[PDB]
Amino acid sequence: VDLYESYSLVLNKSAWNYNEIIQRDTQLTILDMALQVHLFLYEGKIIDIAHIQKIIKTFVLNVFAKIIKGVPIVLNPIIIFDSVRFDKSKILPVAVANPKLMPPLGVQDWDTIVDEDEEIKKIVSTFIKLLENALTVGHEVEFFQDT
Amino acid sequence: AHIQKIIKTFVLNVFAKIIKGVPIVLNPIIIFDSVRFDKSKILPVAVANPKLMPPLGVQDWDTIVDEDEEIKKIVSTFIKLLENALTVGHEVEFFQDTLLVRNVDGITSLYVSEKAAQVFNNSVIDQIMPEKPKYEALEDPFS
Amino acid sequence: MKNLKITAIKDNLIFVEGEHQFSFLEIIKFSDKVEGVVLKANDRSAIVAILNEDKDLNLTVGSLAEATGELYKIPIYDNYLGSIINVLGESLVKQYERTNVALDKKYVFTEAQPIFTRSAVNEPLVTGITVVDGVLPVGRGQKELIIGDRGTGKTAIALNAMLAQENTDVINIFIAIGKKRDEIVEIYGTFKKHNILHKSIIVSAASDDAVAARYLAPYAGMAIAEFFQQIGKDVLVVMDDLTNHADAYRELSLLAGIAPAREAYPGDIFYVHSSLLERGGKYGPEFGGGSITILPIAQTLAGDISGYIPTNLISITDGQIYTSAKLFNEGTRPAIDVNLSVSRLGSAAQSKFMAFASSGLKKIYTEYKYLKRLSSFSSKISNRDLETLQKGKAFESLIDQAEYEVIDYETSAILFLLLKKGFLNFYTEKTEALKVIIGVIKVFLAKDVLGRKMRAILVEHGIDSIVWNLYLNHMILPLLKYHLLSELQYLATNREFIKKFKDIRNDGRILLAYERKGYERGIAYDYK
Ligand SMILES: Nc1ncnc2c1ncn2[C@@H]1O[C@H](COP(=O)(O)OP(=O)(O)OP(=O)(O)O)[C@@H](O)[C@H]1O
Ligand SMILES: [Mg+2]
Repeated sequence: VDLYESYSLVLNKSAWNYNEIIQRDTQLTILDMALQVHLFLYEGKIIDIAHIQKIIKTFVLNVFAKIIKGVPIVLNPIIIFDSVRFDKSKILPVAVANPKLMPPLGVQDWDTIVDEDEEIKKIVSTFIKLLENALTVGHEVEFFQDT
Repeated sequence: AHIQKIIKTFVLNVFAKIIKGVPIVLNPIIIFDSVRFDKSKILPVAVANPKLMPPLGVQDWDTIVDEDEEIKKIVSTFIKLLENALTVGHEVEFFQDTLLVRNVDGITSLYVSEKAAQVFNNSVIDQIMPEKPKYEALEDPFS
Repeated sequence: MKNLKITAIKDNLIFVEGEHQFSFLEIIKFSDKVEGVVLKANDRSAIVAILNEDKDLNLTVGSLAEATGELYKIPIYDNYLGSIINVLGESLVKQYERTNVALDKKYVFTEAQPIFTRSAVNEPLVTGITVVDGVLPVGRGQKELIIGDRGTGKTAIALNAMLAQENTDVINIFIAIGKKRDEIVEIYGTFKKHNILHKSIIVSAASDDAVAARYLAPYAGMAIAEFFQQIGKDVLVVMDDLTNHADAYRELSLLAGIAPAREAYPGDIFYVHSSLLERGGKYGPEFGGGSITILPIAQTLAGDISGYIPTNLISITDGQIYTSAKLFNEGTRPAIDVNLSVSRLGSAAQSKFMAFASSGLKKIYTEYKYLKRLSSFSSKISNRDLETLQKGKAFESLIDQAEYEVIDYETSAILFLLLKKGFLNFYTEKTEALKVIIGVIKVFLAKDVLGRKMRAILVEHGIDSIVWNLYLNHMILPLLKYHLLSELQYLATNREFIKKFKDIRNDGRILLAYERKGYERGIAYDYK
């Protein structure tokens, strides 16, 4: 079989890449995105930065809980969060290529898994926009814990 | 000799790109990757395109080729001829002292000599990169 | 019907005979296309300067002509925009088809509107050049001369100023007097490439065209600009160049028999240029309510700014921009000599944030040159002189800018603010590092959504607001601190460095990310 067909080889490669990026110390944590959101939203109402960090972490944990149940989540036409499971029930979160022409089946918007409050939706939308911009310019953003 | 130097430069760029964990796609059929078991132990492989788990950070060959039209045309022709030779059933050499074969169906394999694996391990342990290819005049095949 | 007959052709002038009531610049029609203008006239004879030529006409003695009885008026057509035309309105190179119905007819020598029709200049004209937009401001309705030596980049400055109007409402007009055709075609291609062709006109009079055409081209261009201004539009006019226009007028006058004067130019060359250039400015709503901004170009000899024509033009325009051949020889582009340039409108032709950002930098630069050229006995330099020298050297590194590069107004304002607050002085030992950091800051402000947000909030809330201070303190200053620590480690202990970069985190991930992005198209072994 091929190096992709097994959990151990892919995990080793992913861990090596993550460790290298961590040891470079050039990645943007959740605090950085919270501060960017606070600065971008600092002209409609001031939102506490710690509040934004807590909200972002709860949202990403909601995404984690949804992806561990085998339901892909689409955050943007560009980024779609999915999961790939190998033998022995092992699973691994992934971001797919070409999300434009081969979209995963039964995709749901993020708006479904977010509280209906206007503030929470605005905060998460701003976070998503900043994440897209940071990825475009060439940053390395952390989404789940230790990823 | 110019074309040979250009091809060697392209394969060395692929070699340098795959030891850093970056797979290189030359065509929808052949994708060059690396498998590392531990520090100081890596091995180049050729794999098909996976169906449900897209590879991590795949780059086209076009990324690692100069933008000049002549260079791009030479490398494109080399890739096309390599694909045809693999399809018909040849055994083409890609790196120095290695061999690229296409087995039954669409499964491709890369067989590594002793010294090729030695140079791979030297590159990964001591960062001793192979020297840049140079223009070598053609040598008479006989005598 | 024909009522005149040609009797002589001397000195490139046509002498016609026939009873008529001639007038100055009355159009004489020799065929359906070839026309001339009456210069002097008796009650039965006239002297005419031709405007164009035809291959098949064979205009000689005895040819018949008609005195149309009307003045030289240029007609306006819908397809002028995005085309090159001559002085009579013929499309040499056109982009769209023409409907043969004239929108208007504008007199070539229309007198300038009187004093009560004007208005004060209060709106900037973004030229896309940092040093021009910040220290030598150009407003809407202001005449700024571009004076310089041969091959120093004046045409490039005018072209940059017009290309900066890609996302505005300002109509560009380029009048070319005695230029090369292969350069006019290249400028046309440049206009087509940058998507400003649909709002740009070119009026062309080649170096070997008729002398009357070269003399009357700027007036025809000004008539077109006046037509556009009468419907309340901002017009930016670039005349390239008035040295050729003065030469054409001198040639016409000397061949017509007029006596010479200083430098062999006729005695009324100043009146020519002043009555030409007094037709641009800002106008009140009751009289069109638009503006005509003019950027004439003129050439000196060996950097002699005290020449007759350069000083005649300086006394007409509202300041000047001087391009130095010494600076150009050193690879400094644009080769603008700020110490020899000036804008007479000043901070009144700038935005509030731009005016505050560069309040006293030009005077500081003049003082920096004066101290640099001064020789003294005490080799001890006071703190004020050290600050002046450092700030002048830092200012010298903001001038450099690539060809055809348009820098946003807010980016220039932010850079001038950074210079004014004293953050760029620490680069007094390394200038390449300063260039790199300026490039990184410009890229960040142009591409990132946070940079555009910073520029937008700078425009709407001003510099003094809390939000912009937070943006500056959390986005730009950390990058400068990180870069200064990286390039110059000893600054970690400097007193002033500690004083300014006190509550600033040493964050430099933007520069590293951009460096990674640039180097990601990198190869271990080169092919060449
Ligand atoms: N900012 C710039 N960066 C780099 N090159 C530039 C810049 N501005 C102008 N140049 C180049 O410098 C040369 C001279 O400029 P340009 O032709 O505009 O000057 P000029 O004063 O109009 O000259 P001429 O006397 O020939 O009319 C040209 O090759 C032009 O492309
Ligand atoms: Mg020129």
